[PDB]
Amino acid sequence: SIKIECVLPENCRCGESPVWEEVSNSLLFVDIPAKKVCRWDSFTKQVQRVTMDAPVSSVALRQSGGYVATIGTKFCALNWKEQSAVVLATVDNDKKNNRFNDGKVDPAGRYFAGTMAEETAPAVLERHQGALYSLFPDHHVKKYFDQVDISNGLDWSLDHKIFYYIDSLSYSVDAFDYDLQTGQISNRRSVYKLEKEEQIPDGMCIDAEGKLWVACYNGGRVIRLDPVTGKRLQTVKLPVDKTTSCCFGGKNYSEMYVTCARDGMDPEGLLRQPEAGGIFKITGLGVKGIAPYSYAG
Amino acid sequence: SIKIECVLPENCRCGESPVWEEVSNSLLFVDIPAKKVCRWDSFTKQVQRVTMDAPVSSVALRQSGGYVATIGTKFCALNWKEQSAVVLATVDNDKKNNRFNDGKVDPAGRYFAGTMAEETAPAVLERHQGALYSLFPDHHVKKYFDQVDISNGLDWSLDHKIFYYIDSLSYSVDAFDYDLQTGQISNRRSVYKLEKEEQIPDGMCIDAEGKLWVACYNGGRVIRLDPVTGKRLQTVKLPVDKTTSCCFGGKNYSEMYVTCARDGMDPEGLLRQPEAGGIFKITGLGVKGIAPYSYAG
Ligand SMILES: [Ca+2]
Ligand SMILES: [Ca+2]
Repeated sequence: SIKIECVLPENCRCGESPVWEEVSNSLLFVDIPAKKVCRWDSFTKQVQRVTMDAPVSSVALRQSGGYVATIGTKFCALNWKEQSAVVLATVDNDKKNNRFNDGKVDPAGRYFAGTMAEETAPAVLERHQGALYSLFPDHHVKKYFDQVDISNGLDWSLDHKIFYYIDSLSYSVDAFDYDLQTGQISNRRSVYKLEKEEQIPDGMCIDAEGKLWVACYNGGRVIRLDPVTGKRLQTVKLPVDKTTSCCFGGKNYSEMYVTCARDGMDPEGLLRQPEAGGIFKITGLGVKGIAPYSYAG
Repeated sequence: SIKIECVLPENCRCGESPVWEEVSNSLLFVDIPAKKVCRWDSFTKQVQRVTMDAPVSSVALRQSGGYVATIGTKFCALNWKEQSAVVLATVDNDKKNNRFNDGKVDPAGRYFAGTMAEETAPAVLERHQGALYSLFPDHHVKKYFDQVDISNGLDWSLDHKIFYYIDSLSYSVDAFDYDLQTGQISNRRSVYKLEKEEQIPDGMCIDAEGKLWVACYNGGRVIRLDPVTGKRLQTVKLPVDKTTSCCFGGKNYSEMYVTCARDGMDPEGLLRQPEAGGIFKITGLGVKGIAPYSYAG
């Protein structure tokens, strides 16, 4: 009764950062090395595309209007209709081949995003070169920690007391105590270690029951995790191997949207997986998610 | 089957640089932060140790008599007999806290050794402060490259046309084309990426079939690698996690000796592995190694 369909065969090089915009019933997402932000209207089925001058690794809603995005190593505000971005802040000013990777807005409107060294591939990048940052509403940037290999999926518990975080090459989903008032995190611990067949943990979202959904890059699946009991609750396999991230959207957040990547596939894979890089929608899971937060600056 | 024996429960802070001295049937090794160069007589089972005035990170045979060693950031001649060091050359004169790490003599009698920033935890240190050097027979020094994190295992193919090399924080074994006659290296490429469970690649030696054995720090193992296919051929697990290096020794190089470290172990861990820091001997691998080369200067 679980239905998986490709709703948009966008053939992304590396589709990422799905975000649901409930005021327009649209899905935003990026295609990182194509430098591309996309917005798909789920009612008209139309997609709009904008291309930036550097890799675009995440996008988020901005409450005052437009969007925010991580472009290269810069936090930026985007005016969609003017096709214009303004730089809010720049990070990793000493590295000279880094980029932002995954990012998401916290329950107080702060845009968290982490970095990584750029890659010729998974493990193939300079190691431990990233850091986790957050852009506060007053446009100050906080640096939380470094030594990150690949900053990836992240989300917050429903009572806004825990921050969940993936550094991919740790193969671990971690938790921190989190203070909603100051944005401060502490007491890092692992909540879940992936199995071999689950491959590399990539993007992540929480659901309305407090469970975590993690996209498994090269594992062709999302997994549902109980961060309190530490147990995997479910596996949902997709028709593509390079599953990168996931969010809930649609009617009452009852649908899951999954991004994936076409880069790195050989001909043979591409036959077999002709919708690689598409946007997939999973219905019938019997769980709902929650709305995303919007940047407050 | 293989057989593993702790032949010397030496409890080294950080045992390293194992070298077999067949002319005395002894294993040479260092304990880096204890500042000691050690000889273990495999017949009487007794150990000699000489204390230097700075961390001693590698030792090698010197054809003309005695040993050469890397002490702090100095290449030194060691008169065993007087327990005196003569500086042959120094490197990293500009650095706030570097030391040599692993070193080994090449097939023409040149002393290769590289550096790193000193640690404050494993493996945690100022990034990219090291370089790979070689000490030539007339005591001049060649600098091959910098931006090294932790210079660390190395060896040469049996046809003397390839040099293999680990910078630990690359989690990779690299190969270079190597010219016996000039000591020059070129065309760097990775030949093997460690898997997550293999942790940090540390020391490395070649066997008589041209395959590489790599000690996996915190992985409690040595792995056998095929540098031509990139395939891992074998895993041998040890009773301790902090395996640091390995060499062949014993009669016709038919036994493997493995060093390890006690530093950074929890009281806990020690308790689970009381021989941490010991010297282990592995028999039954079914392949032999080759003799160490001797410094020609
Ligand atoms: Ca990702
Ligand atoms: Ca070492």
